[PDB]
Formats: sequence, structure tokens, C-alpha cells
Amino acid sequence: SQLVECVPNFSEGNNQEVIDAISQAISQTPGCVLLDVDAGPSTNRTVYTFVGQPECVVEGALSAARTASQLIDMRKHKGEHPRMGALDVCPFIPVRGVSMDECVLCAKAFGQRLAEELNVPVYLYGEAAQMPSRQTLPAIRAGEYEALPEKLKQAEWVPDFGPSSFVPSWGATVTGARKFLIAFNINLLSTKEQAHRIALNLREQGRGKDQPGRLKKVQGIGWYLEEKNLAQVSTNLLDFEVTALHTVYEEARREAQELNLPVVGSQLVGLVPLKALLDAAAFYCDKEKLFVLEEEHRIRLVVNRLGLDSLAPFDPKERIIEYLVPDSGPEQSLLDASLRAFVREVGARSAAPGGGSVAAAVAALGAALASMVGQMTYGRRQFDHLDSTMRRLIPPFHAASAQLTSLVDADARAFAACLGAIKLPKNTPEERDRRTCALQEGLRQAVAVPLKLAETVSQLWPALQELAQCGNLSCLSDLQVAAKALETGVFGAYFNVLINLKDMTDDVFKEKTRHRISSLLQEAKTQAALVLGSLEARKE
Amino acid sequence: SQLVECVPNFSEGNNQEVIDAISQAISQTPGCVLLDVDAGPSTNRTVYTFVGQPECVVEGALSAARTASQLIDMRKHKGEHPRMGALDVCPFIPVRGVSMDECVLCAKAFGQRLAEELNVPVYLYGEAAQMPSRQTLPAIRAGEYEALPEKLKQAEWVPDFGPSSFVPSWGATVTGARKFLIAFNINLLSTKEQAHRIALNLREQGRGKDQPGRLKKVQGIGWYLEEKNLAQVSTNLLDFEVTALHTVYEEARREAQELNLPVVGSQLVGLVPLKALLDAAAFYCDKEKLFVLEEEHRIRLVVNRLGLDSLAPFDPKERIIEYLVPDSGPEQSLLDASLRAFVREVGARSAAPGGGSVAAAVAALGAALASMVGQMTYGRRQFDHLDSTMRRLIPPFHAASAQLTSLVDADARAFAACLGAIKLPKNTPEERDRRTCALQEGLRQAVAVPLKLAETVSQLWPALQELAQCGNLSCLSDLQVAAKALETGVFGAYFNVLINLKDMTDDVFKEKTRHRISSLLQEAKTQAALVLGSLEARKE
Amino acid sequence: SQLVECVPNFSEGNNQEVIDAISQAISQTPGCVLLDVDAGPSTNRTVYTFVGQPECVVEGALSAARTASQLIDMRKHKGEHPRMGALDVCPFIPVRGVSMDECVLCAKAFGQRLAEELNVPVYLYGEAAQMPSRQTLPAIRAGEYEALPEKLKQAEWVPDFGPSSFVPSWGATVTGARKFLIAFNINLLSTKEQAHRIALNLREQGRGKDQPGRLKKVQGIGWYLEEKNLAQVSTNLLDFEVTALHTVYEEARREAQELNLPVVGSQLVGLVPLKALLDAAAFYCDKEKLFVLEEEHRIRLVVNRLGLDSLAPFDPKERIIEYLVPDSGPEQSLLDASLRAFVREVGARSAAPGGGSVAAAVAALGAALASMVGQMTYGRRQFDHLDSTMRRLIPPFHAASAQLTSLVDADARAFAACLGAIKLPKNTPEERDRRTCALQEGLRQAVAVPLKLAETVSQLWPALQELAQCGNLSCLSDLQVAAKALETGVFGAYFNVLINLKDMTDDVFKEKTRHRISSLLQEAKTQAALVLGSLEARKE
Repeated sequence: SQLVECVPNFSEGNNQEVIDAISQAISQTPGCVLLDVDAGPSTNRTVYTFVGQPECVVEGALSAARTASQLIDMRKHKGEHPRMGALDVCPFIPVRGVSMDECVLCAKAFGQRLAEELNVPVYLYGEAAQMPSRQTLPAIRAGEYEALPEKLKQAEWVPDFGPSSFVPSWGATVTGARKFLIAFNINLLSTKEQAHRIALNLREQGRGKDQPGRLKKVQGIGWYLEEKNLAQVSTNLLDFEVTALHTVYEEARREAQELNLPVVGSQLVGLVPLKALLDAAAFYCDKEKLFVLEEEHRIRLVVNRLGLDSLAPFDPKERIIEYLVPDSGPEQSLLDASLRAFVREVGARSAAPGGGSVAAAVAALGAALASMVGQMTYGRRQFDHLDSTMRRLIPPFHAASAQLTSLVDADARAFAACLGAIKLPKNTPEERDRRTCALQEGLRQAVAVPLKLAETVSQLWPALQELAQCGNLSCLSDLQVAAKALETGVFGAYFNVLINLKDMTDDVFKEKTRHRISSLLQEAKTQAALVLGSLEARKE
Repeated sequence: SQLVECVPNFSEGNNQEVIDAISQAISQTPGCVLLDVDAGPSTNRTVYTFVGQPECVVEGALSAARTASQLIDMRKHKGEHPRMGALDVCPFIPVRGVSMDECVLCAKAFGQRLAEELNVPVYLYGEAAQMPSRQTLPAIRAGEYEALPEKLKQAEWVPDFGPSSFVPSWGATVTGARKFLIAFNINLLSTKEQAHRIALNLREQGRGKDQPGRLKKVQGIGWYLEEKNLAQVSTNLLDFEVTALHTVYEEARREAQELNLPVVGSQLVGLVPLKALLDAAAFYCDKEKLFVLEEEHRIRLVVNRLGLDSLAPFDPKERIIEYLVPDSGPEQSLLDASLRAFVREVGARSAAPGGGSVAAAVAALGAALASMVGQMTYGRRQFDHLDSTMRRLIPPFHAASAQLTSLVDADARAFAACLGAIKLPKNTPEERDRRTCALQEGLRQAVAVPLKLAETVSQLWPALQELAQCGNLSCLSDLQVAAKALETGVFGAYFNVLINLKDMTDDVFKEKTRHRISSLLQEAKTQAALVLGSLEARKE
Repeated sequence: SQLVECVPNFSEGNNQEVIDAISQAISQTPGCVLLDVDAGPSTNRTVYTFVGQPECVVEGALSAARTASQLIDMRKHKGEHPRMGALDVCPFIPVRGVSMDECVLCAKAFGQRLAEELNVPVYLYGEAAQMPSRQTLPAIRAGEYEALPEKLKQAEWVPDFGPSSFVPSWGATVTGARKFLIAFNINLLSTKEQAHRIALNLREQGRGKDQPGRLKKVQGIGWYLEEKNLAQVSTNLLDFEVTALHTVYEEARREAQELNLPVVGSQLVGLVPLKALLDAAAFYCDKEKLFVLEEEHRIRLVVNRLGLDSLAPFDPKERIIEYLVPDSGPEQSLLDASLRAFVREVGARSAAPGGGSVAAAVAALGAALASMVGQMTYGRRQFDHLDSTMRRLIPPFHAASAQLTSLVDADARAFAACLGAIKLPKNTPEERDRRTCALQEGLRQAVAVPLKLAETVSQLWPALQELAQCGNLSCLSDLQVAAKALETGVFGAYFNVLINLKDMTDDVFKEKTRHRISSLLQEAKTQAALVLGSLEARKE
């Protein structure tokens, strides 16, 4: 969790010893993970891609520059790509959790610590650069390599970081932060000229100046795969939030049905963020009017809808960032060791798993049961008259189910942080009144999870209630347990909040939480009942 | 589960091709597992050991005889051990679950099907043989190989199975069933003469006839390890239930402290049944007045107390039968897939895990919590005044905990058998009224598990109650959840019984179970309360 | 050319030595090519697939039976698939050129020569069997293996070939001929119950008896891929000519949009005939209103439209029969050796390539030019007002072009057959008057090709004429050459017909052909003119 992508643009030099050496120092930096090293001989550069935590990535960022520092002379460099330094652009993008404003500050970090530890001209670009002339990267590339022999000495071209000095084997470097960018191609069975037409009509810059295309923040052109004999509308989604991965496709689609040319799927080039193609998914269900519950299957759909496997197969387990580098943290979850392990664990001399945890798991067992009857009352003809209802309510349970299963973690994290506080020196005014202060912020979390666990289970009630009305019938049992399990879930949640609020100071927060919690318990108590009622009175 | 050991005594011609060939045909028999093949060159025989289900082992038993049939000529056999056939004794012993009487019937099976499929003289011995002259194996071995040239033709020596015929390359064979036998040696730092004295005094036959030794059903002698310069009281426990593994040791111990000779531990030779050394364990706690909760640790004790690792280390994971071949069954347990797996499973379109199962797990989470507070109130000085009580009640919870964890299985088994019935032809009188009949016996089990799940949780109540009185206090929360969890456990249990009793015919059984169940639910309802009461009124 | 598929159903004893041995004897038969050997352990059979000429395949068919004859004992065979013999069904299907009626006669051949060379009961089935009870294969499989112990001795079950005898290691065999069958699955993101609903609605047998499904000659069911968590409408196209590969897909498509379930592509299982998916292609252009000229590209479309690469990629170069085994013949074509080779070849002391051949090539150069200007006037905006016309005429040229390129072969074949006749003994009445007779049938062909070459070029005239009207203009030159080239093409064609008709006897055929040819030459002469006229008068 807290993922930032970082794509250093390395001026290849062209020769293993340089590449794999940079590509190690970056991969022997703790806290980031090396995701791909694209090298291109005729372009004579190597793009490296790696993700990780805010400060961790910056290490790898500059851990990689100090290894290329003593490995590339730009004097003997000349690639067929408008390079500039030995590290041209080195941008820092969000993936999950981290917002622009952070990525802008990572750029501030790398930029400083770099020009310092080397002595080189560096200007920050994009969502970084303050001077409103530098956000465009190609503008800074002021005619590449041979520029600094005049340009790092102009009141105009003053670097945002780093002296004004010129180094023989270096050529300036540019940090920054942009939005995540996706490479998308659209397969036309047409001709390069036509394909390029279509593209001019989609892309935002449009045919020249005045008269943009249709999609905003989509840039691209017409292209032709040589070996496949296949034309391409090759594009860059500059922001998958503004213009989506499907609204490109679905649009080029129209574009082409206006000129009677078949579109034969697409390809994503490089790595993609989960959301990009997960919104896409939701789009085709919203509009095709469907019900695709399990996430994997939503990826399966949003492939096939865009024919993403047309030029090669699309291994999502290897193409998606959030899957390439999952968000674990330190030490493994109990979530991952066998049921037997979990049970015969809480009951260890474990102060560790327990109470607040079995609360969560009993509750997640709870939801999942309701989820399952939902599905047990689904598909199979006969229940048809309820498909509309089953579709409405199977989800909240299923999604809440997993969410509570995840509170098992939350709980363990909370505790360990509470423990970290407790184990904290003491005594002298500077760290007694500050040790105390963090312990309170400890409990804070400790409290907040059970509280969530309640809040969350407390929403399922009405849908549980309705599911209990119809909803197979041969799962009567399963619903009764379900009702009862979610109930004790909230009981657990309740207790666990109280016992913590005990060591809480901040009566407002307290008194308020105290009361919120109990109502929820109360609601649980009553709600659980009628469910059980309904069921009983159902017994027909 | 249902383990039978089977130790064919093979007249090893002495030569790989014979051994490893038998030892495969036995190991390529489905339903048994090959545990060890002991071969002795100067004895010129090979003892094979393998376990498994009643009928499964018999296959391997006779699957191994038909491969040695066409691989050993007794004409060129002559070992320094009183052999007789190519397969001397082939006995069948219980390990767990299967009783003597069954092992006596396996002997009946192998004996028949063998002399039939070969044409050879076979007499059943031991707990088998009916003629009260044949229970002793050495009596039948009527002077080994050269005997049948006169003895398989005597109204006296008539074989219990098989013609009376003589085969050149075979020499009769003897099936049977005995009790499980352990090889036990006792290490004396003495002399072979002395060691053998000690032994005559323990062993049941004693010094000659009249005047037996002390231990019943222990036979053995004085012996001397050459390379270690170490004497040995070498014994055979003929029945670890009558005279125990420790009562031998602890006795030789006295025996030697009567003659001022040190005893320096012991060794088990071959394989041992879990109970043998698990009772032993319980002995040293009973008498040493201790509290050793976890099973492994009990093995660790009953090692060290008998110095079982003195001649080599004792790998219990590899010496104990019940560990060598665990009692799984068909397909794996859910008990073994991650907590996430279990949750995100019951809530699958699974008719399969669910209801009755989450009942069990919520209940096992329940017990384990109470167990944990017990231990959380144990050890650490301060709680001293409660050590006596903690020791008294931590167990029942802990042992019940695991027992309910195991009902997860039970449940899944029940269901699958119920399903097996349902999926059963139908229609013609022979199999409608008999399909029906098994389905009822189906539900029977389906009912019996939740019912157990209640019964079992219903015993913990009073100890829970008392643990709730004292019992740390900083686990207040943990006990409250615990109380609540066991409660809903019984709720689940309750419902699940009812819904099955619905399709039950047999109103007596019904009406009775109906009522038993509800009382227990009731008891759960009230009992759970005061626990919660006590705890609340404890809040000091 | 002349392709027949042959799928022997072998009762796989299960063990390499059996499989790969059959699979060689079949692949060491000259005139057939081994296309795939599917083996299934739990089914315990191996389906072999191979293609080739009518009589050639039959060799392999029976060349494979005589090797399995002495390699499989049905006595130790027992698979989980309703087998019968060691070679269950051995059917013979058309692929290209060969008609049913031939495939029915191949079945007549294998059936006879087999039961003869072995002595076994064989009945022909399907489009073969005369008795209207045997066309259904499962009916003959009269309860598999244990049947002949009573059934090969019933006035009823009299074999259509082979005695009535029973062999221990064989179990009867069934030849026949059916239509080509495709395995097609439709990927539903639904549930197995639903998927199977959809399927009952498509398949011809429908929900039970009375009330068939929608598609005729499509049989299939509901199915579920375990590892992918993905349901499937699994079908068999029993005749891709009656119900097409797309009309299945496009129908399941509606079927599912009636129940709001997404369909996520499909998979073809095994091998497919080119036409099946080539008609499909033409369908999506007919209805999507497009222009997809080049064949490969048409496969690319009809992939993507059915998402045929969704479960794995679809390598048409390796999935399509007509591509797996192309239709070459004896010795290579000149079509395949470099332009230099061809030129510096006709002009060898070659009686061989020449005249009639350079006729064909000059003509194919002709068409291809006109084709190219068509495309040179296509795509690129500006020529928009002509897209409709360009689409109408680019093809006939392009398709005729390749067709004439293929007359290069024709010509060479003709000649070689003419030569084969000439080189034919002579002299005695039996073979002078019969040698003569074949030589005439020689010239016949020799004539027919140039004649085709004329006829074919003679159709392009009016489209050439119209293409000459508009049609770029910067290719003026290219059209002029084109006109001129097609002209001399017909000249060549003309001469070559005459010179052969010289040795022709059959004045009717002659006089008629003489005249037809000349008119065409004439037409060529005049037509070529105005084309050239138009072009000249175009010069603006």
C-alpha cells in the first residue's frame, strides 16, 4: 500500500555492463521493486520502471544515478532519440494511495539530493516545475546534448536545482511528477493513412491547431505493424480518469464505423494500473446490463470487450501493477495460514491474535454465509423472479465479507503499534509526555477497527432482512447462523471498543464513540432478531 | 483413521532384485503405505512393515506374496534364522480404531485368498488359530524348512488353510493377529552378566519356570552393544496396555539401584504407537506433579524421562506410526487452507462449507479464546495464587477447542455422505426403499455432528463461568467475545439439528433430540449471560 | 489437393509403446500426413488424426490397425469411455475436393481389406451403413466390450464386413463417413446451470423431445472450466454449411443478452476447415459493411469477432487444416523460385516452362497492376467519392491475378501429362489405340488451361475499362501497361490453344474452341484499345 511508480529515462550507452549494473543498484535498494527495464538499441536509451514507497523509491532513483554516474560518458553517446543527459527525464507517478502532492514532493527530494551528490544541472518538470514554461518536457530538452555549452549559463535557463556547471560525461537531468500514462493501440484492419485519419479525430490536438479531436487528454497517431500487415491507431491516455481506456476504444470504434473499416481489438503496451481497466470493466456491465461478481472475471470481461489479447495474450497476473507488487507490509498475515493455524493460534499464549480478531472473522463468516445463500438462490431457473433482487444484494455481503476478512489485519496492525508505543522509553519530560501522546494515538487505531467492524456489519442488516424474506429456503439454517454470526460480530466489536476507550483521555471522542458503539450493538441485537423471526415464520 | 499394521516376514533370498521387487508390489497396492523394510544378511530374511485400512492391507499382504512366489526358491535358501516358508509369519496388528476381532478377520481373509491363489499350506496363528496349540508361533515352526517332507501329511499337523501339498520353492506360510509389540532396550552401564540378571528379574518367564519375574507380558534378556562397550537389558513389551513403556524402564531402574549399577537411558527399536509413549508421558506428570499442555511437549518429556535419545536421536516425526501415516481420508480439509480461503469459501456458491461449519468454527474460536485467557493468567508471578485453578481449566478449553475445530471436517463428511445418498438411483422397489433407507442414515450423521458440537460446548460452561470470576482481567474483552462466541456456536448447532430432523422419520429419536437440543440452546442462552454478568460486575 | 481427414479412434491400452508405435506406422505410410494424436488417460483411448489422398489415407488407416493388432489385448483394457474394440470408430471425412460419395467408398475399402487381413467383426456406420439402424454410432456400441460374447452371433447384429468370430484381444471395429465436425465452446461469464440452459436452447434436440432448440445440426451442452472459473456453452457443429460457426456464436450471443449474461468469446477445440471460419469472415463483412481484401486479414477479423483467442492464442498457421497440409503435388512450382529463376528458366533449353506459361504470368502481371492502381486510388482521403467504386473492382483483379498466377502450374501439369502420354509404349492394338486415346485427353488439358487463361482475363475487361475512367491518374502509365499486358496475355492464350488443337481430333470440340478462342482474342484486341483510348483522352 502507498505505491509510487518511478520511470528513470537512462541514456543507454548501449552495453550490458552499463544496463544490468544500473538495473541492480536500483534493485538492491531496499523498499522498491524493479518492474521492467526496456532497452532500445537504435533509440540508444534504456527506460527503467520500478515502484515502492515515497522515500524508498527516491533511494533507488538516486541509487541508480550514482551508478550510471561512474558508467556513462555522454561524449561517446549518440542515440536516435532526442536525449540530453545520461539520465534524461526521471518522473515520479502515483499508483495507489499516494496523491499528486506527494509525488510533487518526491520530485523535490530526488532533485535536491541528486544535483548535490553529483554536481550537475537539474530542473524539475511537469506537475512539479514552478516556472510555467517547464511543465512541457520537450521544451526543456533545448535541442538535447549540445545545449549546456551555452544554455546552463543563461538567466533564462537557470536550473531549478544544481549549480550551472558543465560535466563532460553528463548532460543535465530532469525530475518531476505527472499523471500515470498508458500506451494504448487500436487495431484497425485498415490502411496507415486511414488509421492516422481516425487518430487525428480522436486525439486532443486534432488536425493541426484550431479544431481539436474528440477525446480530451488522449494523444496519439496512425501507425502500422510491419510483420502483421496491420494498421494501428496508436495512442497515449494521458489521464485514465478523464478519458477512459474504453472511451478511447469505444470511440475509435465509432470513428471507424463512420468510414466502414473494421477495428480488430487492441493492445496495452507496458504496465497498466488496476483501476484503468477496472473502471472499463464496470462500464461494460453498467451498459451491457450484467452481473459479474468476482474481480478476476471483471478483468476477463474488460479484456474480451477490448480484445486485449489479439497481438499476444494478456496475462493480467503479470501486466497489472497492483498484482505485480501486492500491498502486504511487514511480516505475513494470519489471513494466509490455514484455518487450523488461525484457531490454534488465537488460543496460543498469544496476547496477539484474539478477541478483536475473532470478532472480525466470525463477522466475515457471517457476511459470507448471506452472500452464499444469495448465490444459492441465483442462476438456476425457478428463482428467476428473484434474479433482479439477488443481483442487488449478493454484492454488499460479498464485498463487505472480504472487507471484514481484511479487518483481521487492521486489528493485528493496531495492536502492534499499540505495543510499539508501550515499549517506549519514558521518564524525562521530552519523552514521557510524548510517549504518552503516541500511546493515545495508539488506542485511537486500536478502537477505530472494531468500530469500523461494527459500522460495516451494521449496513448489511436491511439487505440481510430482505434476503431472509425470500432467498432460497433450503439454506434456512445457513441464514440463521449468518444472522447470529453477524450479531456476535458486533458484540465482539462493541466490547473491544469499550475496553480501549478505558485508557482513552478525550471524553468528547469517548462519550461520543461509547454511545455510537452501543446503539449499533443494540441495533445488532434487535435486527438480528427479526431476521431470525422472518426465517422462523418462513418455515412453511 | 482405521489403522492396521502388517509385518510380513519374508525369507529374504538375499539379493536386491528379490527385496525391492516384493517391496514395490506391496507399495504399489492402493490403500496401504510402506513404512520400513528391515533386511538382515546373516539372518537371511527381510521383515517388511506397512500400515493401512483392513481390506487394503490384505491386498498388499497377498500382492506381495504373489511377487515373492515367482522370485524365491526355498531350495537354495539357508539363513541363520529359524525360517520355514518364503513368507514365514505374516501377522496383522491394530494401530488405531480397529479392534482385535477385526485383525482376527483380516487374518481369516489373507489366509484363505492366499493358499487359494497359490496352492500352499497355511495355518493361522496367535489371536487367530482356533486349535489351542498353534497360538505359539515357534511351535508351528516345527523345525523349519525340512518339515513339510513329513509334517504337511499328518492328521495332527493339518493346515488351517491350504491342501496338504508340498512345493519345492515354498515352505508353508503362517498368518495371524497379535497385539502390537515394541522393542525396548535399557542401557546399563554395567556388565552383560549383570544386565542379564536384571532382565531375568523383570521378564515374566523369570529365572526358569516356577518364580516368574516382576513385569507381566514383558519378555527379554541381557545383551551387550559391542561398539559402545555398553550392556543392555533388551526387552519386548508384549502389550503396552498391561505393562507400560515406563513401568519397564522405571522398574529396571529400581532393579539396578538394588545392585548399584547406573541405568543410562534406553532406545526404542523400530516403530512405536503414539499411545505407548503418550501414556508414559501422562505418567510422569501424574507423579512429577506437572502441567504440560501441548502434545509435542509431552513427547519431549517422555523422551528425556526415558533418555530415548542416548544411542542416536529420536525423531518422533519419523519414529511414531500415527505421525508417519496421519489419518486424513479423501480430499483435503478446509482446516488446512488459509483463513481467507475458508471465509471466501463458505460464501462461495458452495452448498458445501457453510452453516453447520461456521457454527463449528465460531465455537472453536470460542473455546480457544477462553483457553488463551487461561494461559494469559498463567505463568507470570502475581497470578501464582491461581496456578492451581489455571492448570485445572486451561485444558478442557484447549482440548475442546481442537475437537470443535475438527468438527469442521465431520460436517463436511456428513454432508458428502448425505449427498451420496440423494444422488442414488431410485425407483424399483429394491432400490427406492433402500435408497431411502440410507438417506435417513445420512441425515442421522448430518444431525449427530451439530448435536456433538452442542453437547461439547455445553460442558465448558461451568469452567468458563469460573474462569470469568478471576482470570486475568486485562482480557475482559477476550472473555466476553469468548462467552458470546460459544453461545452462537450452540445457536448454529441448534438450528442445524432442527432443519435435518425435518426430513427425519423416527419420531422417538426425533422428539428426544429435538428437546435435548433446545435445552442446550437454552442453557447456552442463560449461561452465556451470567458469564457476561460476572465479567461486567467484575469491571473494577 | 484432394484432402480427406481420417480419425481412427484407438482404444489406447495406455502406454507410450502402444501409442507412438501405432502413431508411426500411420506416419510411415506414404501419402498421408499425421496431424495430431490426442490421448486421454482416464478415458483410456487415443484419437489419431491424419489427412491425405483417398487411397493413401486407407493405407495408413489399415497400416495402423495391423500395428495395434499385435500390440493391444482388450482383455486387460478398461477405460472410462464407452469403448468396444481396440479400434472403435474409424471414420473418413472430406476436407477439400473429395465428396461424400467418395468418403463413403473409402469406408467401403478400409472395411473390406481390414476384416479380411485380420479376421474381425466390422460394420460400416454413418453416411455409410446401408441398414437404417446403424447410422447412429452409439447404437452399434451395443454396451461396449462385453457384447460380442453374444451379439456377433445374431441374425440381427450380423456384421456388414467380417465373419461373426470373436477374438480375445480385439472387440470389433466400425468404419464409416460423416460430415466434418467442429468442436466449439462459447465462453459465458455466467454459471454452469445458466450456461446449460442457453445450450439447451441452441442445440437441436432441445429441452427433451418435442420442442427442439434453435440451430439445426448443432448439438451441445453446458460446461464449466474449473481452473478459469468460467462457464461454457460447449457445442459441436455437425455441419458448418447448414449452421455456421458464427450463427452458433451470434446466436448464443442473443440467447445470453436475453438473460443478461456476458459472453466472453470462444474457443475451437482441435482442427478446423478453412471454409468454416472463412464463411464466417465473409459474414461479418456482408453485415458490418466492410472491405477486407487479403485472406489472412479475413482470418484476423473472424478471430476477433468470435474472440477465438480468449483461452489461449489461435495460431491459424497451425490450427487450420488447409494450412497445416497445403496442396502442392509432385515436385515444386516455378511459382516459388525467384523472378530471375523463372526468366532464366523459360529460356533454358527447357521445352518445359515457356509460351503458355509466360502467357499466364504476363497476364497475371497484368491484372495485378490494375489491382494496384485500384488500391492506389483507395484509402487516402480525396479519393473518397470513389471508395464505393474502388471496393467494387479492386477484388476481381486481385482474385483473378492470383488465379492466373496459378495457371503457371496448370500449364506445367498439362505439359507433363502430355509428355507422359507421348512416352507411352505403342504398337500392339491394345496399346496403340489406347496410347493414342490418352494423348488426345492429354492435349485436352493442354488446351483447356490457355483457354481458361483467356476466359478469365476476358472478364476483367469492363472493370478495367471503368477503372480506366477515374482511378488515380498518377498511375496512368501503370494502367496502360496493365491494359497492354492483359492483351498479350490473351494473345499468348490464343496461339497456345490453336497449336494444340492442331493434333486434336474431334472437329466439333475443335471448330467450337477455335472460334471461342478467336472472338476472345478479338475482344482483347478491341477492348484493350479503348482502355488505352480512355487513358490517353484522360491525360488532362
